[PDB]
Amino acid sequence: YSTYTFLDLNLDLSKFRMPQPSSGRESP
Amino acid sequence: RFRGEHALRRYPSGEERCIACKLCEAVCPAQAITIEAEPRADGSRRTTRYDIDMTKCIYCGFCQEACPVDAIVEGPNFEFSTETHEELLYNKEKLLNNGDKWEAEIAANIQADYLYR
Amino acid sequence: FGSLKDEDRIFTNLYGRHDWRLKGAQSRGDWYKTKEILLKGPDWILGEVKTSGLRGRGGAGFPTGLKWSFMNKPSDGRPKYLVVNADEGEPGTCKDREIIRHDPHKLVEGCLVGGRAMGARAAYIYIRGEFYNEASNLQVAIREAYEAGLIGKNACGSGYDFDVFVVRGAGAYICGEETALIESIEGKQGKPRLKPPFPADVGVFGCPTTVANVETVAVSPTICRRGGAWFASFGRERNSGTKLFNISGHVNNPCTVEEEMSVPLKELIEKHAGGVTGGWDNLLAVIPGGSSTPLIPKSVCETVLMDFDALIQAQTGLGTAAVIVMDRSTDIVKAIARLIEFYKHESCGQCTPCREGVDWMNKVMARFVRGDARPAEIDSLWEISKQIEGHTICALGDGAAWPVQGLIRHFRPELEERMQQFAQQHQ
Amino acid sequence: VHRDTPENNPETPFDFTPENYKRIEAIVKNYPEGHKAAAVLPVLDLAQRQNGWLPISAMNKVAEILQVPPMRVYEVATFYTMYNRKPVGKYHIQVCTTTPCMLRNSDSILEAIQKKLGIKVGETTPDKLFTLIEVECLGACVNAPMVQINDNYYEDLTPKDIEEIIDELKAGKIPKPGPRSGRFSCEPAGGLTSLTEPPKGPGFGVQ
Amino acid sequence: KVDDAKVSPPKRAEMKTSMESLIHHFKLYTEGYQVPPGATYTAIEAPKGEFGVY
Amino acid sequence: SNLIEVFVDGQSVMVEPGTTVLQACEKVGMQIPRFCYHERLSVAGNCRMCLVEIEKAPKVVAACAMPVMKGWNILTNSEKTKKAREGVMEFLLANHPLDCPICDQGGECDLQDQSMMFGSDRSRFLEGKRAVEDKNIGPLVKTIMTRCIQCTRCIRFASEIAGVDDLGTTGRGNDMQVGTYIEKMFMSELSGNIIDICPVGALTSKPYAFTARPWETRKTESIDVMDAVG
Amino acid sequence: TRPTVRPRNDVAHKQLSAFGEYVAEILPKYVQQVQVSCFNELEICIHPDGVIPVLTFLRDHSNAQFKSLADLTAVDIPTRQNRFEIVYNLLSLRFNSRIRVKTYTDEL
Ligand SMILES: Cc1cc2nc3c(=O)[nH]c(=O)nc-3n(C[C@H](O)[C@H](O)[C@H](O)COP(=O)(O)O)c2cc1C
Ligand code: SF4
Ligand code: SF4
Ligand code: SF4
Ligand code: SF4
Ligand code: SF4
Ligand code: FES
Ligand code: FES
Repeated sequence: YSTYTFLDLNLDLSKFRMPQPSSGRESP
Repeated sequence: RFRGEHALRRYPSGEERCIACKLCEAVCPAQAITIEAEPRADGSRRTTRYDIDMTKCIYCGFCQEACPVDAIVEGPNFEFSTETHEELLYNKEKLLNNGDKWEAEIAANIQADYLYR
Repeated sequence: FGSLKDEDRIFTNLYGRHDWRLKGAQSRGDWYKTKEILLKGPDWILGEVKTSGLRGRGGAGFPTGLKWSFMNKPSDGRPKYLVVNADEGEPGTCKDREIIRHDPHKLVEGCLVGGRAMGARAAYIYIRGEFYNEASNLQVAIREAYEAGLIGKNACGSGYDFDVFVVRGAGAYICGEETALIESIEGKQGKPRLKPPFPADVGVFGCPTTVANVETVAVSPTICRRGGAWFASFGRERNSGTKLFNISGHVNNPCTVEEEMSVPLKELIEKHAGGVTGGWDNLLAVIPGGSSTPLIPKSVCETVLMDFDALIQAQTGLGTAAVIVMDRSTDIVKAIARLIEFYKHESCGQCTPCREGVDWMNKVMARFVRGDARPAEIDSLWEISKQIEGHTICALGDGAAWPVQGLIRHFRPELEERMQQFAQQHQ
Repeated sequence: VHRDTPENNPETPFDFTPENYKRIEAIVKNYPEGHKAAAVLPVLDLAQRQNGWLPISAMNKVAEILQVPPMRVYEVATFYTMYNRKPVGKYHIQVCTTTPCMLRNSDSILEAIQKKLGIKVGETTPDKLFTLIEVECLGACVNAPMVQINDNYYEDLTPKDIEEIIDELKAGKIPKPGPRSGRFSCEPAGGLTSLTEPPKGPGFGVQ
Repeated sequence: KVDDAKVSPPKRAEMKTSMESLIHHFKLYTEGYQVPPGATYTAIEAPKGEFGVY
Repeated sequence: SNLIEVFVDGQSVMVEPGTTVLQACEKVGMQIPRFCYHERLSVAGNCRMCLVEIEKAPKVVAACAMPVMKGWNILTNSEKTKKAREGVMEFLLANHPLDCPICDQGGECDLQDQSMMFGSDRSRFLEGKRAVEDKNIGPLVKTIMTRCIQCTRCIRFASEIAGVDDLGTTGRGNDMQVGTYIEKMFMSELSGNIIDICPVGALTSKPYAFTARPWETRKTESIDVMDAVG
Repeated sequence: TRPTVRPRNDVAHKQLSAFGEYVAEILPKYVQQVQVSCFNELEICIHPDGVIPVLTFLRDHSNAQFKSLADLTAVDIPTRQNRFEIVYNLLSLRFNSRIRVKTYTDEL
């Protein structure tokens, strides 16, 4: 229904609330 | 199916049917044939030197039967016998004529014979 | 199998559909008891599904119960993830996307409750982007709950909680295999790897992953919520459970229904709701699998129950869980070519048997249908199909021949007479 | 179609709106670090969106962002389907034709478009706004020969009302991306009722 | 001809269209057959007497 | 002390824990036919011309990439293997147009010294044969891509040793080409060395282009001095 | 297999196993190897000492006639460390068979 605008979907609640990430390294 | 003096055909408007795939050279028992290709100007390949020695050739019928593009063909003319061994060695541009002197002979034999083999 | 059913009550494994789409407390069914589950030792969940022993909905055997208590028992240096197909590859499947469309609140739980068994770290899902509208909403469904503090990083009551990162594809078949999806989750071109590296639980993103399916991780929480002793309800001592079938291609009202195992196809097709074509005299030429099983004629199929191993009794079984049939006007030879013309477009193209080996058929199948040069071909075309089996990496080849392999079986003459129909015509 | 470019827009040029550089912060945040190196699937497609089909300078651009040699992009855009390398119309429409969609005669919702819309298959309308294709394996075969427009889908269609769905779209009207007739959700009808209930008085496997 | 075609050349209808009919006509006019090792002898009745090949 | 014994064709042989079938079955003197495998490069699986047949198991494995466990009986020659290696190399002669008179590799090629010895006899197709189109790279590599058995031995080499990453795989289904999507010419040192790699005559050398076929020559070893390493 | 492949015959291969079994039996001072060519012919590997001796036994007997000498020949092999080779070849008119007698040598 919103053709563009994945933004807040991706960047609003997800951006702050996707902790940590640690995710490590893999420098390589 | 007779065997004899050699030729090199060409299609309708002429291509010098030989592609220089270096075969009629490599099945030759006697090793008469000698071939040197080198890429022609457009980029389609053809020959430069092609020499059948006419003393060594043992008349197999191995060089009529290995050519996939179906160029080189043993003619049915026993015209021969010149007086100097400096001669019978052939170049390319002796052959073609000797094979364009009669193509009414040749082009009407194969279409009798080619249905068997 | 008991009474030869497979009934449907309001007691089923799926909570609701037309009731409440949006968020909340999971007003009745869902998100009920959590902190008690997770706080007990993880392997309590492992093997506690064995009371059911779900075969899995991924189109195959290999019960889901084993592979999770399978390797990924230990852990060393590197995180573990979850990749759960949402994709549909098979024509007429349609089972998926109905789970997500009106009730997303289930699966975000299905991972969190599920992922604890893996001991995993993060949660990826995957969806064909060809669904733009419905798939777009999960993020809300994620947010509308996750925002409340239901997930992550401790939520709830444990020291272990982690969120779910949606992704998308484009022209994928990629769910056509694991060890492809975990490759195009990465961003390479998707050519599925060799199957035994290190099979799919060693070689992975950077590090071991497990590829689940939708209702394999969807129904797990509710089967660990209650379980039993009802976990095994219908179906014989081998296959047990109640899965979803979605009927398509001739019926009165083709639509999904929850139906347990061992249901015969002659009552099931007719029911839910009608048989609207001829319940008989429409010849009922049937396809058990979506694309993965060849025809059955009017023979024992109609009495043949839909239990898995019951189908291996016939010349082909089906794990796909879909139904497509025919009646009269549809010319099978005409109607199976556009099942093959499909395969030619969805194949990776690495392997020499698959590529250049499917077209050899697809190029000839437009001879038979049109009607065209003589038999004794059929005898060869069978051998081609017999010649691609151990020769391809993925299953798409092993799923390439069966439709043609099982067309030459079960219908001899329909071809033989048509090659005449054009033979007499030529005359 | 051919997969080589005859030097169309090597420098088109092209660039992302500064509103979009704040999302690409979020995308890469998904993945772990050092392997990041391909977010390409959303990031390359977001670029299609800002534009509406991506020229060859779009394929070269993201490489400067993602530091991968840009034959590790031109590849990925020639594998999948959804991306459109050549230009397109305002509406890029699909007719599902496959075994199930054939059985319900998708040809119905297909041609009778040429007599209405007046163009061939695989050809954009002479101006812009319309083109025509067909594809396989999307959504449901439980519905009629369903049809896709661009971001939506019209389930359970018939030659009668699709005359409208195009023609009301030529007017600029957008007619409800759902299975307009029959059952709205694709309901069983035959046990649809069920009377939803709470889960049978839980406390079950508490043990 | 012997049928198996590794030891016989093909016709001029066959070597001239399908594929397999060069690589066995174009490796058959450079090297020969591959004939396993080991010795034979043989003999016939030729008009004036026997004829050997060892 | 860290080795396995595995019976190749009913003969015991020792192998370090983690050599593949192919590196074992070489130790006793056999070549499983090879297309995508090559020593100095990496390994992938997309030829399917080495199918060894393992003992007592219905599937047929592949002897390029897969370890060898406590002793199998690695059975090379039976009526099962010979059912495959004959059935692949009739596939990759489906499209391989009717060159060999003039394909300049016509004396070494490996659609030739396999498919007499191993594999098929005659053909059943009978009509078909895509022909794609070539392009150019530089004034060395001459490119007719009509052939390409598509081992992908030229590609894993660019990203590998000579570090220039250009060549790619563009397409899906029966049609994928190889050469570069844009018009970029591909030129470096050691990258004139490809034309040992490609097992059939796709990539053939420019200056040499048409001069002699390789049963006539005379190999007299030598040493190159323009520079240090010789 | 039948149509193009040369049909074999067993009987000829059973006897020429026997009759050649025991000419390693009764002249072991000389004969050092014997075998059966898959086409039903024999090869007797004999030391260079017996040449006049062995034939003379093959010259007459009631169990082996071998009166007709057909083909003497040679082969010369480097990397056999004793270069040349002889091969005698003898037909026994009564019993219809060929038995060849191989004897090595050098130049000196
Ligand atoms: C052409 C093709 C399409 C497939 N499509 C799907 C799919 O859409 N969803 C899915 O879960 N598995 C699909 N699979 C099969 C995968 O193997 C399966 O998902 C995977 O084995 C997970 O099985 P499990 O989770 O039930 O154990 C497909 C396989 C093929 C060959
Ligand atoms: S004729 Fe046949 S053989 Fe003689 S040169 Fe031309 S091609 Fe080679
Ligand atoms: S004619 Fe007889 S001899 Fe002269 S070349 Fe042809 S084959 Fe060799
Ligand atoms: S079949 Fe061969 S090619 Fe088609 S996908 Fe599976 S592996 Fe890749
Ligand atoms: S290239 Fe390889 S295959 Fe193609 S013709 Fe020359 S040899 Fe035969
Ligand atoms: S060059 Fe010929 S063989 Fe080497 S990879 Fe490209 S196509 Fe496959
Ligand atoms: S495949 Fe045509 S709609 Fe599902
Ligand atoms: S040789 Fe078998 S994988 Fe390439």
